[PDB]
Amino acid sequence: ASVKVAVRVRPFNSREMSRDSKCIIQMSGSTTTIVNPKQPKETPKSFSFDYSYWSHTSPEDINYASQKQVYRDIGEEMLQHAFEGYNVCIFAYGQTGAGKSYTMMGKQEKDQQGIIPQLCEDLFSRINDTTNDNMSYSVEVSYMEIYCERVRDLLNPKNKGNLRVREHPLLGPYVEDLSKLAVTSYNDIQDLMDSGNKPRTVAATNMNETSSRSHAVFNIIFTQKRHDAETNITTEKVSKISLVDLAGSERANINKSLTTLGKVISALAEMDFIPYRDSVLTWLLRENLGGNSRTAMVAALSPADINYDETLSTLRYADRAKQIRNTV
Ligand SMILES: Nc1ncnc2c1ncn2[C@@H]1O[C@H](COP(=O)(O)OP(=O)(O)O)[C@@H](O)[C@H]1O
Repeated sequence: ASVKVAVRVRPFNSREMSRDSKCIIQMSGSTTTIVNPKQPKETPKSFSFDYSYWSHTSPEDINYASQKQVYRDIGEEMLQHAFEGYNVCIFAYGQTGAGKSYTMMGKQEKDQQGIIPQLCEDLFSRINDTTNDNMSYSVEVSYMEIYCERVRDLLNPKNKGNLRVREHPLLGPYVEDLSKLAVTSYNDIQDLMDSGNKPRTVAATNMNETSSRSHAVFNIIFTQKRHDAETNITTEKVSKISLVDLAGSERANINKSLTTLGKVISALAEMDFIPYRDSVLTWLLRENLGGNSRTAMVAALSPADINYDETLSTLRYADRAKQIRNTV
Protein backbone atom coordinates (compact mmCIF):
# COMPACT_ATOMS: atom_id res chain seq x y z
CA ALA A 1 0.00 0.00 0.00
CA SER A 2 1.48 3.30 -1.15
CA VAL A 3 2.21 6.02 1.38
CA LYS A 4 -0.52 8.59 0.66
CA VAL A 5 0.68 12.15 0.38
CA ALA A 6 -1.07 15.52 0.57
CA VAL A 7 0.39 18.98 0.51
CA ARG A 8 -1.16 22.14 1.90
CA VAL A 9 -0.43 25.82 1.44
CA ARG A 10 -1.50 28.26 4.16
CA PRO A 11 -2.27 31.99 4.05
CA PHE A 12 0.55 34.50 4.35
CA ASN A 13 1.79 34.99 7.90
CA SER A 14 3.18 38.03 9.64
CA ARG A 15 6.82 37.67 8.48
CA GLU A 16 5.71 37.31 4.86
CA MET A 17 3.23 40.19 4.96
CA SER A 18 5.91 42.45 6.41
CA ARG A 19 8.19 41.84 3.39
CA ASP A 20 5.32 42.24 0.90
CA SER A 21 5.64 38.65 -0.25
CA LYS A 22 3.77 37.52 -3.36
CA CYS A 23 2.24 34.04 -3.71
CA ILE A 24 4.32 31.59 -5.78
CA ILE A 25 2.04 28.59 -5.26
CA GLN A 26 -0.87 27.48 -7.44
CA MET A 27 -3.15 24.48 -7.23
CA SER A 28 -5.68 22.73 -9.43
CA GLY A 29 -7.00 19.22 -8.94
CA SER A 30 -4.27 17.17 -7.27
CA THR A 31 -1.50 19.26 -8.86
CA THR A 32 0.62 21.90 -7.09
CA THR A 33 2.68 24.40 -9.10
CA ILE A 34 5.54 26.51 -7.77
CA VAL A 35 7.01 29.57 -9.50
CA ASN A 36 10.58 30.69 -9.06
CA PRO A 37 10.61 34.34 -7.94
CA LYS A 38 14.35 34.72 -8.64
CA GLN A 39 14.25 33.15 -12.10
CA PRO A 40 10.80 34.09 -13.52
CA LYS A 41 12.21 33.10 -16.90
CA GLU A 42 12.05 29.37 -16.15
CA THR A 43 8.94 27.26 -16.46
CA PRO A 44 7.04 26.58 -13.20
CA LYS A 45 7.63 23.18 -11.62
CA SER A 46 4.49 21.10 -10.98
CA PHE A 47 3.92 18.05 -8.81
CA SER A 48 0.92 15.79 -8.39
CA PHE A 49 -0.22 14.28 -5.13
CA ASP A 50 -3.10 12.38 -3.67
CA TYR A 51 -4.33 15.80 -2.49
CA SER A 52 -3.26 19.35 -3.14
CA TYR A 53 -4.98 21.49 -0.45
CA TRP A 54 -5.52 25.20 -1.22
CA SER A 55 -5.90 26.87 2.24
CA HIS A 56 -4.34 30.15 1.19
CA THR A 57 -7.47 32.35 1.39
CA SER A 58 -10.04 31.90 4.23
CA PRO A 59 -13.01 29.59 5.02
CA GLU A 60 -15.30 32.21 3.41
CA ASP A 61 -13.90 31.02 0.05
CA ILE A 62 -15.74 28.13 -1.56
CA ASN A 63 -12.30 26.72 -2.47
CA TYR A 64 -10.54 26.94 0.89
CA ALA A 65 -9.50 23.54 2.25
CA SER A 66 -10.82 23.27 5.78
CA GLN A 67 -9.61 21.38 8.79
CA LYS A 68 -12.68 19.24 8.17
CA GLN A 69 -11.84 18.23 4.58
CA VAL A 70 -8.30 17.38 5.50
CA TYR A 71 -9.44 15.15 8.31
CA ARG A 72 -12.33 13.61 6.40
CA ASP A 73 -9.92 12.68 3.62
CA ILE A 74 -6.82 11.21 5.24
CA GLY A 75 -7.64 11.23 8.95
CA GLU A 76 -10.90 9.34 8.52
CA GLU A 77 -9.35 6.85 6.09
CA MET A 78 -6.68 5.94 8.61
CA LEU A 79 -9.13 5.60 11.50
CA GLN A 80 -11.15 3.16 9.41
CA HIS A 81 -8.00 1.10 8.81
CA ALA A 82 -7.31 1.22 12.53
CA PHE A 83 -10.73 -0.35 13.01
CA GLU A 84 -9.85 -2.93 10.35
CA GLY A 85 -6.90 -3.91 12.54
CA TYR A 86 -4.18 -2.00 10.72
CA ASN A 87 -1.50 0.10 12.39
CA VAL A 88 -1.52 3.57 10.84
CA CYS A 89 0.60 6.68 10.85
CA ILE A 90 0.24 10.29 9.75
CA PHE A 91 3.02 12.81 10.02
CA ALA A 92 3.18 16.47 9.14
CA TYR A 93 6.29 17.70 7.37
CA GLY A 94 7.46 21.11 6.34
CA GLN A 95 9.44 24.24 6.99
CA THR A 96 8.96 25.93 10.39
CA GLY A 97 5.86 28.07 10.46
CA ALA A 98 4.53 26.30 7.39
CA GLY A 99 1.46 24.90 9.01
CA LYS A 100 2.43 21.56 10.54
CA SER A 101 1.00 22.14 14.06
CA TYR A 102 -2.13 23.78 12.77
CA THR A 103 -2.79 20.81 10.50
CA MET A 104 -2.08 18.23 13.20
CA MET A 105 -3.34 19.99 16.35
CA GLY A 106 -4.88 23.24 15.09
CA LYS A 107 -6.74 25.51 17.52
CA GLN A 108 -9.43 24.31 19.91
CA GLU A 109 -12.13 26.70 18.76
CA LYS A 110 -14.02 27.87 15.67
CA ASP A 111 -13.96 24.26 14.46
CA GLN A 112 -10.22 24.95 13.90
CA GLN A 113 -9.18 21.66 15.47
CA GLY A 114 -6.74 19.57 13.44
CA ILE A 115 -6.33 15.91 12.64
CA ILE A 116 -5.42 14.69 16.08
CA PRO A 117 -8.41 16.19 17.97
CA GLN A 118 -10.85 15.20 15.23
CA LEU A 119 -9.55 11.63 15.06
CA CYS A 120 -9.71 11.16 18.80
CA GLU A 121 -13.23 12.59 18.84
CA ASP A 122 -14.28 10.50 15.84
CA LEU A 123 -12.83 7.41 17.53
CA PHE A 124 -14.77 7.70 20.78
CA SER A 125 -17.91 8.65 18.88
CA ARG A 126 -17.74 5.34 16.97
CA ILE A 127 -16.89 3.34 20.06
CA ASN A 128 -19.87 4.76 21.97
CA ASP A 129 -22.11 4.06 19.01
CA THR A 130 -21.51 0.34 19.25
CA THR A 131 -24.69 -1.68 19.75
CA ASN A 132 -23.21 -5.17 19.59
CA ASP A 133 -22.59 -6.11 23.21
CA ASN A 134 -20.13 -8.77 22.06
CA MET A 135 -17.70 -5.92 21.36
CA SER A 136 -15.74 -4.08 24.06
CA TYR A 137 -12.94 -1.53 23.69
CA SER A 138 -9.75 -0.20 25.21
CA VAL A 139 -7.87 3.01 24.35
CA GLU A 140 -4.40 3.82 25.64
CA VAL A 141 -2.42 6.92 24.82
CA SER A 142 1.17 8.09 24.99
CA TYR A 143 2.62 11.41 23.98
CA MET A 144 6.32 12.17 23.58
CA GLU A 145 8.69 14.77 22.31
CA ILE A 146 12.01 14.14 20.60
CA TYR A 147 14.36 17.10 20.89
CA CYS A 148 18.01 16.79 19.91
CA GLU A 149 17.71 13.02 19.95
CA ARG A 150 16.39 13.21 23.51
CA VAL A 151 13.01 11.68 24.31
CA ARG A 152 10.62 13.26 26.85
CA ASP A 153 7.29 12.02 28.24
CA LEU A 154 4.86 14.89 27.57
CA LEU A 155 2.14 13.36 29.75
CA ASN A 156 4.49 13.01 32.66
CA PRO A 157 6.81 16.07 32.75
CA LYS A 158 7.20 15.14 36.42
CA ASN A 159 10.15 12.91 35.53
CA LYS A 160 13.30 14.37 33.93
CA GLY A 161 14.66 11.08 32.73
CA ASN A 162 15.50 11.34 29.06
CA LEU A 163 13.83 8.06 28.32
CA ARG A 164 16.03 5.55 26.54
CA VAL A 165 14.95 4.11 23.21
CA ARG A 166 15.39 0.34 23.30
CA GLU A 167 15.17 -2.41 20.70
CA HIS A 168 13.17 -5.32 22.03
CA PRO A 169 14.93 -8.55 21.04
CA LEU A 170 11.66 -9.75 19.44
CA LEU A 171 8.99 -6.99 19.43
CA GLY A 172 10.77 -4.00 17.94
CA PRO A 173 11.77 -0.52 19.13
CA TYR A 174 10.11 1.11 22.15
CA VAL A 175 10.61 4.05 24.49
CA GLU A 176 11.54 2.65 27.90
CA ASP A 177 9.20 3.66 30.74
CA LEU A 178 7.11 5.96 28.56
CA SER A 179 3.72 6.30 30.26
CA LYS A 180 0.77 4.59 28.59
CA LEU A 181 -2.57 5.87 29.97
CA ALA A 182 -6.02 4.29 29.65
CA VAL A 183 -8.65 6.81 28.58
CA THR A 184 -12.38 6.17 28.38
CA SER A 185 -13.66 9.41 26.92
CA TYR A 186 -12.80 12.07 24.40
CA ASN A 187 -12.78 14.76 27.11
CA ASP A 188 -10.18 12.79 29.04
CA ILE A 189 -7.95 12.24 26.01
CA GLN A 190 -8.26 15.91 25.06
CA ASP A 191 -7.14 16.90 28.56
CA LEU A 192 -3.99 14.78 28.32
CA MET A 193 -3.43 16.26 24.87
CA ASP A 194 -3.73 19.76 26.28
CA SER A 195 -1.37 19.30 29.21
CA GLY A 196 1.01 17.49 26.88
CA ASN A 197 1.10 20.42 24.48
CA LYS A 198 2.28 22.77 27.21
CA PRO A 199 5.06 20.37 28.25
CA ARG A 200 6.75 20.78 24.84
CA THR A 201 10.22 22.38 24.77
CA VAL A 202 10.32 26.09 23.85
CA ALA A 203 13.10 28.21 22.36
CA ALA A 204 14.13 31.85 22.85
CA THR A 205 15.20 31.73 19.22
CA ASN A 206 11.54 31.23 18.40
CA MET A 207 10.42 34.15 20.60
CA ASN A 208 10.09 31.51 23.26
CA GLU A 209 7.38 29.70 21.38
CA THR A 210 7.67 25.93 20.87
CA SER A 211 11.17 25.05 19.62
CA SER A 212 11.10 24.40 15.87
CA ARG A 213 13.51 21.57 16.58
CA SER A 214 11.22 19.31 18.57
CA HIS A 215 9.23 16.39 17.18
CA ALA A 216 6.00 15.34 18.88
CA VAL A 217 4.65 11.82 18.55
CA PHE A 218 1.09 11.15 19.71
CA ASN A 219 0.29 7.44 19.93
CA ILE A 220 -2.94 5.57 20.57
CA ILE A 221 -3.12 1.85 21.29
CA PHE A 222 -6.57 0.78 20.13
CA THR A 223 -7.59 -2.70 21.35
CA GLN A 224 -10.83 -4.33 20.19
CA LYS A 225 -12.16 -7.33 22.06
CA ARG A 226 -14.77 -9.50 20.38
CA HIS A 227 -16.61 -11.93 22.57
CA ASP A 228 -18.99 -14.72 21.64
CA ALA A 229 -20.84 -17.17 23.91
CA GLU A 230 -19.70 -20.44 22.36
CA THR A 231 -16.14 -21.64 22.96
CA ASN A 232 -15.88 -18.52 25.15
CA ILE A 233 -12.64 -17.20 23.69
CA THR A 234 -12.42 -13.44 23.21
CA THR A 235 -10.41 -12.50 20.14
CA GLU A 236 -8.24 -9.39 20.18
CA LYS A 237 -7.31 -6.87 17.50
CA VAL A 238 -4.69 -4.26 18.38
CA SER A 239 -4.02 -1.26 16.17
CA LYS A 240 -1.42 1.39 16.92
CA ILE A 241 -2.11 4.88 15.66
CA SER A 242 0.81 7.24 15.32
CA LEU A 243 0.19 10.90 14.70
CA VAL A 244 3.35 12.91 14.25
CA ASP A 245 4.17 16.59 14.21
CA LEU A 246 7.78 17.00 13.03
CA ALA A 247 10.40 19.65 13.68
CA GLY A 248 11.00 22.18 10.95
CA SER A 249 12.58 20.61 7.85
CA GLU A 250 14.66 23.74 7.57
CA ARG A 251 13.70 26.08 10.31
CA ALA A 252 22.91 13.61 20.25
CA ASN A 253 22.67 16.15 17.43
CA ILE A 254 20.13 18.92 16.61
CA ASN A 255 19.00 17.96 13.06
CA LYS A 256 19.91 14.28 12.97
CA SER A 257 16.37 12.85 12.94
CA LEU A 258 15.15 15.20 10.23
CA THR A 259 18.17 14.71 7.95
CA THR A 260 17.96 10.98 8.60
CA LEU A 261 14.23 10.94 7.81
CA GLY A 262 15.11 12.51 4.49
CA LYS A 263 17.60 9.74 3.71
CA VAL A 264 15.17 6.99 4.74
CA ILE A 265 12.48 8.42 2.49
CA SER A 266 14.87 8.80 -0.46
CA ALA A 267 16.29 5.33 0.14
CA LEU A 268 12.80 3.79 0.31
CA ALA A 269 11.59 5.61 -2.79
CA GLU A 270 14.68 4.38 -4.67
CA MET A 271 14.54 0.81 -3.35
CA ASP A 272 11.14 0.33 -4.95
CA PHE A 273 20.14 -0.59 3.05
CA ILE A 274 17.99 1.92 4.98
CA PRO A 275 19.52 3.91 7.91
CA TYR A 276 16.60 3.61 10.37
CA ARG A 277 18.78 3.41 13.45
CA ASP A 278 20.77 6.53 12.46
CA SER A 279 18.27 8.60 14.48
CA VAL A 280 15.70 8.06 17.24
CA LEU A 281 12.87 9.30 15.04
CA THR A 282 13.38 6.94 12.11
CA TRP A 283 14.23 4.15 14.52
CA LEU A 284 10.92 4.48 16.43
CA LEU A 285 8.97 4.99 13.20
CA ARG A 286 10.71 2.12 11.37
CA GLU A 287 7.58 0.01 10.77
CA ASN A 288 5.63 3.09 9.66
CA LEU A 289 8.14 3.84 6.93
CA GLY A 290 8.36 0.66 4.85
CA GLY A 291 7.07 -1.67 7.53
CA ASN A 292 3.67 -3.09 8.37
CA SER A 293 1.50 0.02 8.46
CA ARG A 294 -0.76 2.21 6.34
CA THR A 295 0.91 5.64 6.29
CA ALA A 296 0.36 9.15 5.01
CA MET A 297 2.29 12.38 4.81
CA VAL A 298 0.87 15.90 4.85
CA ALA A 299 3.40 18.46 3.75
CA ALA A 300 2.90 22.04 4.89
CA LEU A 301 3.83 24.72 2.42
CA SER A 302 4.46 28.44 2.79
CA PRO A 303 2.97 30.34 -0.16
CA ALA A 304 5.55 33.09 -0.02
CA ASP A 305 8.16 33.95 -2.64
CA ILE A 306 10.83 34.31 0.06
CA ASN A 307 10.55 30.61 0.95
CA TYR A 308 11.01 29.17 -2.56
CA ASP A 309 14.03 26.96 -1.85
CA GLU A 310 12.54 25.47 1.33
CA THR A 311 9.15 24.97 -0.25
CA LEU A 312 10.59 23.35 -3.43
CA SER A 313 12.53 21.03 -1.16
CA THR A 314 9.36 20.08 0.69
CA LEU A 315 7.55 19.41 -2.54
CA ARG A 316 10.44 17.21 -3.71
CA TYR A 317 10.59 15.13 -0.53
CA ALA A 318 6.81 14.80 -0.68
CA ASP A 319 7.08 13.61 -4.29
CA ARG A 320 9.60 10.97 -3.11
CA ALA A 321 7.41 9.72 -0.23
CA LYS A 322 4.63 9.22 -2.75
CA GLN A 323 6.74 6.37 -4.20
CA ILE A 324 7.15 4.50 -0.91
CA ARG A 325 5.11 1.32 -0.51
CA ASN A 326 4.65 -0.42 2.84
CA THR A 327 4.27 -4.15 3.23
CA VAL A 328 1.00 -4.69 5.10
N1 LIG B 1 -4.70 25.98 6.70
C1 LIG B 1 -4.47 27.05 7.48
N2 LIG B 1 -5.51 27.93 7.73
C2 LIG B 1 -5.29 29.04 8.52
N3 LIG B 1 -4.17 29.42 9.11
C3 LIG B 1 -3.13 28.56 8.86
C4 LIG B 1 -3.19 27.39 8.08
N4 LIG B 1 -1.95 26.76 8.03
C5 LIG B 1 -1.14 27.59 8.78
N5 LIG B 1 -1.79 28.69 9.28
C6 LIG B 1 -1.28 29.80 10.15
O1 LIG B 1 0.09 29.75 10.15
C7 LIG B 1 0.70 29.69 11.43
C8 LIG B 1 1.81 28.67 11.46
O2 LIG B 1 1.42 27.33 11.23
P1 LIG B 1 1.99 26.43 12.36
O3 LIG B 1 1.22 25.14 12.43
O4 LIG B 1 1.89 27.16 13.67
O5 LIG B 1 3.54 26.21 12.11
P2 LIG B 1 4.49 24.94 12.04
O6 LIG B 1 4.44 24.36 10.64
O7 LIG B 1 5.85 25.44 12.39
O8 LIG B 1 4.03 23.89 13.01
C9 LIG B 1 -0.41 29.58 12.48
O9 LIG B 1 -0.14 30.54 13.54
C10 LIG B 1 -1.73 29.75 11.64
O10 LIG B 1 -2.49 30.94 12.02
